[PDB]
Amino acid sequence: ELEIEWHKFETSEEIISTYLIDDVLYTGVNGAVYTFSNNELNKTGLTNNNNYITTSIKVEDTLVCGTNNGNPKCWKIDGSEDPKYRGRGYAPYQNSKVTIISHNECVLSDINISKEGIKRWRRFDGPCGYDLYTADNVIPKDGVRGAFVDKDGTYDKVYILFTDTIDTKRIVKIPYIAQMCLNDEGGPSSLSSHRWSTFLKVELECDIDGRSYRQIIHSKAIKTDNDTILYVFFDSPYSKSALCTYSMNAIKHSFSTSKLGGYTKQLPSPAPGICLPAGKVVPHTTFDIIEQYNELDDIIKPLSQPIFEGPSGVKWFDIKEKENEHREYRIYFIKENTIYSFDTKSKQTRSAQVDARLFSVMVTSKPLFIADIGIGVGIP
Amino acid sequence: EPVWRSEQAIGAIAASQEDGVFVASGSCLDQLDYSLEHSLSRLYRDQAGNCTEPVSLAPPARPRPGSSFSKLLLPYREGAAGLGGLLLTGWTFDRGACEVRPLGNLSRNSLRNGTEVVSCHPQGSTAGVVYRAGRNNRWYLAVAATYVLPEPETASRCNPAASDHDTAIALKDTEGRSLATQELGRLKLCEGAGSLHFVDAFLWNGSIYFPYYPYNYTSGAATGWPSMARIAQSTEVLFQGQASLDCGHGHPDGRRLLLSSSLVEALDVWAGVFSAAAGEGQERRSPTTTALCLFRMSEIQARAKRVSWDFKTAESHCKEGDQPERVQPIASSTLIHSDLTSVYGTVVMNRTVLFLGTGDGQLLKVILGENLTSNCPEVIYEIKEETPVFYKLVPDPVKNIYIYLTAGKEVRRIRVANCNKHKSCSECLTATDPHCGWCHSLQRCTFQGDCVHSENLENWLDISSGAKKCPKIQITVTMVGSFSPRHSKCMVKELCQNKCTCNVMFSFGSWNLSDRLQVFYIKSIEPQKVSTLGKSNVIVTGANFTRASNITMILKGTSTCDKDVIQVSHVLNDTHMKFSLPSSRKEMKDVCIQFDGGNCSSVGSLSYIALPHCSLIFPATTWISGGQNITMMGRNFDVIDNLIISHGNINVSEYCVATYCG
Ligand SMILES: *[C@@H]1O[C@H](CO)[C@@H](O)[C@H](O)[C@H]1NC(C)=O
Ligand SMILES: *[C@@H]1O[C@H](CO)[C@@H](O)[C@H](O)[C@H]1NC(C)=O
Ligand SMILES: *[C@@H]1O[C@H](CO)[C@@H](O)[C@H](O)[C@H]1NC(C)=O
Ligand SMILES: *[C@@H]1O[C@H](CO)[C@@H](O)[C@H](O)[C@H]1NC(C)=O
Ligand SMILES: *[C@@H]1O[C@H](CO)[C@@H](O)[C@H](O)[C@H]1NC(C)=O
Ligand SMILES: *[C@@H]1O[C@H](CO)[C@@H](O)[C@H](O)[C@H]1NC(C)=O
Ligand SMILES: *[C@@H]1O[C@H](CO)[C@@H](O)[C@H](O)[C@H]1NC(C)=O
Ligand SMILES: *[C@@H]1O[C@H](CO)[C@@H](O)[C@H](O)[C@H]1NC(C)=O
Ligand SMILES: *[C@@H]1O[C@H](CO)[C@@H](O)[C@H](O)[C@H]1NC(C)=O
Repeated sequence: ELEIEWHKFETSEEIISTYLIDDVLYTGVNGAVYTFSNNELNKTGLTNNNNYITTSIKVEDTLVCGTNNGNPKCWKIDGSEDPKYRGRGYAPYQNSKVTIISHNECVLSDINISKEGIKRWRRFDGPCGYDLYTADNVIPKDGVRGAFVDKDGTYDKVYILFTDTIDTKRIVKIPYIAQMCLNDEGGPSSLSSHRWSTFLKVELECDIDGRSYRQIIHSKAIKTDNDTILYVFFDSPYSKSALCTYSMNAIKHSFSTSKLGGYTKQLPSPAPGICLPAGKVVPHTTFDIIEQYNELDDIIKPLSQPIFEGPSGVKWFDIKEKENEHREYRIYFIKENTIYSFDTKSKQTRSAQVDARLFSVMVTSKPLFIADIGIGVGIP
Repeated sequence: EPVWRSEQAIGAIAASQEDGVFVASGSCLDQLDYSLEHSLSRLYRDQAGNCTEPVSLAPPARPRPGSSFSKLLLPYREGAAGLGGLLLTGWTFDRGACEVRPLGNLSRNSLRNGTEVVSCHPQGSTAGVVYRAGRNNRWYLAVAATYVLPEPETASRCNPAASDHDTAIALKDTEGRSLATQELGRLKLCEGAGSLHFVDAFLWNGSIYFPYYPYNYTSGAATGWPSMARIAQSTEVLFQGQASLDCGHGHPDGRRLLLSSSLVEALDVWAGVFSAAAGEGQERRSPTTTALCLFRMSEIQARAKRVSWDFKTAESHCKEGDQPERVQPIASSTLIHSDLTSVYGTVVMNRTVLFLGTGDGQLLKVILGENLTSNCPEVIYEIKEETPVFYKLVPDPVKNIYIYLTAGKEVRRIRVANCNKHKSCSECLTATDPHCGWCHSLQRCTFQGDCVHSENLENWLDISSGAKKCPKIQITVTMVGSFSPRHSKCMVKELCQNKCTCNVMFSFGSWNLSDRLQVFYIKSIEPQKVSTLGKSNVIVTGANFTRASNITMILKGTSTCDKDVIQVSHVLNDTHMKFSLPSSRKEMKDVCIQFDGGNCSSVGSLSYIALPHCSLIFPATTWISGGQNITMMGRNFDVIDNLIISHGNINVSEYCVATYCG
């Protein structure tokens, strides 16, 4: 059961992105950007030629970047101009799905940097160092589906989830998680000087009854006491989708200990995925290995629960820990027209119909649902 | 004539503005004084002290690209306010490493290192140029090289990672750590044409040009048109175009190798030495294989279309679109020649001077005319060993009357004008050599700096005045032209006057002047190696050699110099006739024979040859009885008429081929 109150726009404005910046909702739409907070929907127009606003990251001010008519360009929050004139790798050249995260002041994104569009995963210039980019064909043309930053004890690391499409005898999709060192310095050489030197990846695995799911929809890493737990949502070309959970501690341990797939010899002293003390640069042997064989000979198996299967075609999902109990969540996952909630404790799924073209669910303290009608806020 | 001999063949050479001449020979890189006398300093890149080439490099066919270990060597930032100049040197060793260093005492610490900057394949091409780019005008370095060569042995793996596999041009930054290349600061490649060989890189009108040509390092044959890739002079590669250069005029299959390049700066004219595949060393070496072609930089700048022919573009596929436009050289200037190896163009007194280096140790300069028409080249200097001139000539920066000719393993500093042979005005002024002018105070044809010691500038009469403007006697007699002093004394024989005054004599304070149909078949022609002094007797064998009155032989060596037209000496048997060839310059002239009337019958090539210098005598001593076949090793022995043994003379036989004979 769910009662949602609707703060709608004046018109049905095609949603293009939704972000949470310090419990303030930033809904990038065509034309303006909407700002939800305290049930207050402040719309701010920027331009309207094409200008699909897609990015609303926060570095120092929450700058907001869009694509004004095939030219990507940023702004300050209130339509003002960006001092640093950011905007190349911050917004796509055309309306697309993006993945752009911002740590302290360090923007990482998969957004296309040029017009042609070779897919790469980049960290842009800032406190971490100069720009970086993954070698080609590493990131699939579909893009990076999830990205989040997590401590590795002492060094920040960036994790990204994507779905590769291998094609040898038949096309097989494979879900991957990939780790990189947030403060990587680049490779050793001059050509490989702006390339990640700590990029590694493992296959995930979400099997239930011999049906293995392989297409990532969306991810979210909740931070708990002993470690953080990663919730992935897989879709399938069949009529099903499946939420799995993985223990980031198990993943980190696997990254640090497992062996590189296809590489049989002894791994060098600064082990490939390992972060390095500030200013250090990966040697050449380690880098040659880490670029040739960048996949561990392993497979991350999910936690025991909650694995569950919902409909096919879910688009978003967000978690909200129940205030009464603890480590028991309500996972609100959203389809084009129908809300669904799932309680990790009772393992029952509730549903609800809503006559709108939903786009996302965000959760700050109460699930707010971003649909083309406008925003809604939910109370059961 | 100061020479500096290295031990291994020169790999590169640059000349700093005020810090001497850097020469990268083997594993070691030396710096010398502009007089090429003392190695002021020296760096060892591979191993200390021992700077022998780690591996052996085969000096290949003169048309084929050479090989070395010092890919990049270029000074920059020199002549700054207080900042001492820098020298950027990139070697094959260490995966094609490149270090910035202070331009000066070589044994100082390299400021910034960097790996995979230059091609680490000793026979791979590399050409770089620094420039100003960025929001703060840093010094960037655009490097075009042959990074990936399909010759990797499992022992050592040069070829960079699979991401940087098809990289041709990269815009390194000389400030970032290890000379970092941006993501977009690199220009990819199309993998179909084999490899590319880049010859040069220069800036012109806000852009960088890379003259290259496709090439098969395995085969050894060009696989396409010599082209020029034009890139925007920025921080990220902005491919602005590519244009092929069509210098195959005067040769059947065309000239598809680019042997050397040079941008005539003040004229906005590129000048390139093209050649066709000359078999194996010299087997298809024709009278027209090499050709100096001049292109207007404006035409290349305008005709270069961004087509994905050799380089990947973001808007097409490899060779799935237009073909690059073929730019035509300045027609009135192309100089055909049997063996050309290097070019260097400059402008002095508003006249283009193109020094050229031939594959037989000649440095000969041409002076372009009014409509950039080439004159017949004067031979400036000749290397006694006929070693092929290294493909880069560097002008002395501190004395603009010298140039540093590199050849094999020897560098030397030679003047740019052999004006001591001119003894009069006209000889000094009709030759139209811009560097040379008449000098009254000395009364000699000399450079400017060698005779502007008298402050009255008109003492050193140059060519811009005109050849007629030297002093002469005019009839009521007077002096005409441009004299240095305004006071003289005339004396005729016997009226005398003084000064601008009035046998005839005009004496000055520093100098003086005084004055009182059937067929016609050609079997062959012999010999085919005539020495430079000509040959009195060249036998042409054929048929029906008596059914004709006026039979002529026309030799043409250089598409600019005139033709040697001669009549038959004494018409022998209707199968044989005999000619007499005069002196000429070392060349490989084409020989047509035109009978009483008609087209020329091209009998075949005929090469003048340098005089035979005598290297060594194998036994060097034999018993007074003699009879031991003394062996003499030398060069150009095949052209020897015969031998003399002077002590009384003794005629003795000879059994010889090109290089040696007993
Ligand atoms: C929304 O706009 C009103 C209009 O002035 C302003 O008073 C209010 O502070 C704004 N709230 C946010 C969260 O931007
Ligand atoms: C110099 O080093 C090369 C390395 O290949 C070696 O072959 C040569 O013998 C060395 N010469 C001396 C004098 O050390
Ligand atoms: C170069 O520096 C070294 C280092 O001390 C010194 O020994 C040498 O004399 C210097 N040579 C020149 C020409 O400056
Ligand atoms: C190569 O770079 C490293 C890093 O600074 C430096 O220690 C080393 O001296 C460099 N090598 C040369 C030959 O300059
Ligand atoms: C020409 O180049 C291609 C590609 O590099 C190579 O496969 C081929 O062998 C070369 N030609 C010869 C005669 O080897
Ligand atoms: C220099 O480049 C500009 C850029 O378009 C061009 O218009 C101009 O013609 C160039 N200069 C010459 C002399 O061609
Ligand atoms: C013609 O005479 C020359 C010598 O003058 C001789 O070598 C040649 O064999 C003769 N040929 C014929 C066909 O008689
Ligand atoms: C000594 O005799 C050998 C025998 O062939 C010869 O090659 C050499 O030139 C002679 N003279 C020397 C070694 O000075
Ligand atoms: C002397 O040697 C040369 C080649 O070395 C040979 O052609 C010649 O016939 C020899 N003479 C005698 C008399 O053996």
